[PDB]
Amino acid sequence: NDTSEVMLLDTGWEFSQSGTEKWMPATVPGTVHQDLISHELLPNPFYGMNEKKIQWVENEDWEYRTSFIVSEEQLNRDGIQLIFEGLDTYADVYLNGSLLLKADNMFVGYTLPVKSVLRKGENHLYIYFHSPIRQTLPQYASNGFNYPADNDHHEKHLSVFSRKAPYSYGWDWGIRMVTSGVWRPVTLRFYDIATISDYYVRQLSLTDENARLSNELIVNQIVPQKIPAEVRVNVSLNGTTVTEVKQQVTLQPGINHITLPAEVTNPVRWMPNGWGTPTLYDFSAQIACGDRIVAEQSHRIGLRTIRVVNEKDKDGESFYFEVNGIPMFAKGANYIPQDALLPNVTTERYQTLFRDMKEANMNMVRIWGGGTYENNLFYDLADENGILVWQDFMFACTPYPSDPTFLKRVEAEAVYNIRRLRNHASLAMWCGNNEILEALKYWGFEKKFTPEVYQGLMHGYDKLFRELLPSTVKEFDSDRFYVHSSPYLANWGRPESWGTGDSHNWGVWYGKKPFESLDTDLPRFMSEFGFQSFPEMKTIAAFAAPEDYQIESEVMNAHQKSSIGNSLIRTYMERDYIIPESFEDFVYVGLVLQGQGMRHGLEAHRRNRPYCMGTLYWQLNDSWPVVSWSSIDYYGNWKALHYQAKRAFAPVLINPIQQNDSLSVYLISDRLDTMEQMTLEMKVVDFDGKTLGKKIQVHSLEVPANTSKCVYRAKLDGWLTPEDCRRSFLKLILKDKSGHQVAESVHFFRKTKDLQLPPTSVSYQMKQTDGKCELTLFSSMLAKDIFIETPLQGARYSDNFFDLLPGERKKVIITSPRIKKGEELPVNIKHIRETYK
Ligand SMILES: OC[C@@H]1[C@@H](O)[C@H](O)[C@H](O)c2[nH]c(CNc3ccccc3)c[n+]21
Ligand SMILES: [Br-]
Ligand SMILES: [Br-]
Ligand SMILES: [Br-]
Ligand SMILES: [Br-]
Ligand SMILES: [Br-]
Repeated sequence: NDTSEVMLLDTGWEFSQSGTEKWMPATVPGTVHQDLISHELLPNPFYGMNEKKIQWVENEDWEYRTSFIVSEEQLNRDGIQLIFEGLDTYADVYLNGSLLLKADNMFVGYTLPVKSVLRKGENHLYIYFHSPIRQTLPQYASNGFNYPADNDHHEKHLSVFSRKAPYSYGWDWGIRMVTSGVWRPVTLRFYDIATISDYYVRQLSLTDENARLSNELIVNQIVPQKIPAEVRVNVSLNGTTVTEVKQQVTLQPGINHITLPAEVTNPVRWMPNGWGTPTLYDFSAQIACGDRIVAEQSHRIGLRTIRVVNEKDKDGESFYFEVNGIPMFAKGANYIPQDALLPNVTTERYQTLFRDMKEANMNMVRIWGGGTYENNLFYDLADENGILVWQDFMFACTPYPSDPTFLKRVEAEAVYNIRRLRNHASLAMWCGNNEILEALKYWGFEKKFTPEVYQGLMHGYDKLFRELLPSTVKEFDSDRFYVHSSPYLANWGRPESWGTGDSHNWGVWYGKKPFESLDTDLPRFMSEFGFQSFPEMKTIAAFAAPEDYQIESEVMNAHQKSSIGNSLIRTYMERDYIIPESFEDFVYVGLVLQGQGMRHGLEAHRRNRPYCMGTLYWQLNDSWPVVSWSSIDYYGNWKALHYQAKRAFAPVLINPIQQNDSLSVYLISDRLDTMEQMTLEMKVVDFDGKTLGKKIQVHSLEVPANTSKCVYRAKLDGWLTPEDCRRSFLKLILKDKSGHQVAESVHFFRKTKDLQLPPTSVSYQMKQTDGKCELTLFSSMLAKDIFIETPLQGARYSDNFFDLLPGERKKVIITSPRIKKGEELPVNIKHIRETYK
C-alpha cells in the first residue's frame, strides 16, 4: 500500500503464572485460559460441572513475554509505532526497560511511538496482567455498596468497575471465565515521514444523481522538518477508478488535519439484504512525498442513507429505519459473543455466522451491550451481506459508576470505537445501554439502597447515557442515530407504554404468557423477545453424560442461567405437545416448540406493519454449549427456530392466522415491487392425503410493495367440524397470473397435542458423495415437524424441521466437508407421533 513495513508480533510468546518463574509457550492473540487448556492445566471448561474448577484462574496475575529482532536499517526509519489492538484488561507493558503503557480498557486500541526505545538486535517485550478481580477488590471495598449486577456471578459485583466485556463475569446463558490476555493483534510499523491516524469518509449528501463526500484525514508527522506532500484520494469500483482528487500541503510536525471533497455522479447505492446489492466502493487515501507513497489507508464504502425515525404520532412514538428513503421493516436477531474466549473465534466462524443470517433473510443484527464492540471483520461481513448493525455501547442491566476517572475511560472507548466503525455502510445506530433505565425504574432499587445512593445512581445515569455518550456520537458520528437505552420507554408489564418506542417483550418466557399473546401484545418495534430450548443431542453429548439426561439434573441446571429455568420449558411444552417420556424425544420436541412459538410472534410483527416496524429476536447465537434462547447452538447447528425464522422472514409470506374459531389469510411483502393479478389457492387435506371439499380460489389479488394486507376471512363453523380440525391441514399457495408459484404455506387448525396423528414410517433413499448427501423422503401419511438428525457437527441442511406432507416426496441436501463417499452418513428421522404411544 505504501513504503512502511509491518511486523506482526504473533510468535515466540510465552506466559507465566506470576510468581512461579515457570514459563510456557503461548499463542497471541489469545487468552490466559486457552494457554492453560493447551497445556492441560485446566479441564475442558465447557464439559460437565467443570465451571467451578476453572474459577481460580481469575485470582492469579499473568505475565507474557516475547522477543524480536530489529535491524540497523529498520532502526533508521523515521518512525516506529507499536500498536495493541486489544489488551484485556489491566496490563503494564514494558519494552527494553521502559514502561510504555498502563492499559485499563479492553475496548481501546493503543498506538505507541517506540523508535527511541528500540535497540539494534534483540528487543524484549513484557506484559504484566493484573487480575481484574484483585485489581478491583480495593475499589469495591471503598465503594460502600454492591452494584446490583445480578449477571456478575460472584458475591462482589466487580464487573461494573472495569471496562471489560460484561458477559465475561457470567450471564444468564453464559459461563464465568474472567480471562486476560492480548486479545487482538500486536503490530510494529516502521515508516517514513507520517502515518494516517484516521481516515473518515464523511457523506455530505446523496441523491440518485450525486453523492458528495468529504475525505477527512488526520496525519501524524513524526520528523522535525516541514514536509511538502500531496494528498490523494482514489475512488474505485471493482478495480476501476471512478474519481480521483488531490491536494498539496506542507505537513507540519505532529497532527495535521486534511479535508478533500470528492463526488460520485450517478452513485450505485448500497442496499440491504432483500432489496438489492450491497455495493461497496473502494476509497484509498495516500500521502505522497516526492516519489514515495509514505502512507496509505483504504475503506470500503457503501453509499446509502439510513434514517431512524423516532417521532410522536397517533399511536405513541414510532421507531423505524428508512433506508435509501424507503421504510424498511427490520428482520433479525440479537447477537452475543460467539465464545467465552474471544480470540478462539476464527475467520471461518464469523463468515459462517453471516451466511446463517443472510440465508435466514435477515437485514439487521443488534450487537447487544453485554458483549464487545465487534472486530473489524464482523462489520466488513455485515457490509458485504447487506445487514444493518444496531451497536449498543458495552453497558448492560446494571447502573454503572460515573466518577470522573471512570467517565474518562468510557470517553476513550467511545471515541476509539466510533472512529473505528464509522466508515461501515452497515452501521445504522448506537444505543447507550441494555435495560439500565428499565432497571432503575422497575427492578426494585429504591428499596435495596439508601435514598442517597439511589439518587447518586440516577444522576450517574444521566452523566453517562444522556450527556457523555450522546455528545461523543454527536461529535464523531453526527449523522447516526443514538438512543440512551433499549427499551427506552416501553416496559413489558405495562400495556399503556407499548405504543412508545421499542419493546423488550419478555411477557413470553419471564411472564409465562402463551405465544398467542404475541398476536395481541404489539410493539412499535420488537428489539427483544425469546424462548429457550435445549440444543440437539450431538451438542448435549459435547457437555453431558446420559446419567448424564433429565430436565433438572445437576448438569442440566448447571447449564441453565435464567432466573427457572428448565421447569418453564416443560410448562410451555405441556400446553401444546404431549410431553415425551424420553430425554432425547423431549429435546427434539423442545426444539420444535421454540421454533413454532417464536415464528408465531415473528409473523405477528410482520402482519402488523406499519404499527410494528421491526422484530429482532433474542437470541441469534451461543458462546458455549448451553440451554438458551439461541436459534443456532455453539457448534453452528441450526435449531428449528433458525429454519422457522428463515420462513417467517421470507420476502413474500402467506400468513394464515386463526383466532376466535375464524381464519384470516394475510399476504405480507417486503419486496420493493408491487405484485399484480395474483391468485391465492387453498385446500383442506386430511392426514392420508385425501382432499376434503373443493379447492378455494381467491383471484385478482394485488400485493403492494412493503405491506401486509388481509385477502381472505372465513368462519370455521359450517366449514370444518371439530373432527376435521383434528385430522386435516390447510395447504395455501400464491401464484402469479400464469400459475407460477411465488409462495406457499401450511396451516394446522388445532394444537399439535390435539391432532390425531397417524403412526407412520418416513422412508428415505440416499445418494452420498464427498461433501454431500442427497436424501429423498417419503411418507404415505403426514409426519409432523420432522427432524433429520445426523451425528456430524455443523452439517448443513437445505431444510429441516418441516412437515412431511402425505404422499409428497421431499428432497433434502446435507453438506459437510467431513462427508466421505463410502462411509455412509448416520441419519435418524424423528417426528411428533413417534414420541408417544
Ligand atoms: O434473559 C435472557 C435475556 C438476557 O440474556 C439479555 O441480557 C437480554 O437483554 C434480556 N432482557 C431480558 C428481560 N429482562 C430481565 C430478565 C430477567 C432478569 C432481569 C431482567 C431478558 N434477556
Ligand atoms: Br517513533
Ligand atoms: Br505514534
Ligand atoms: Br492542521
Ligand atoms: Br440522549
Ligand atoms: Br381458534
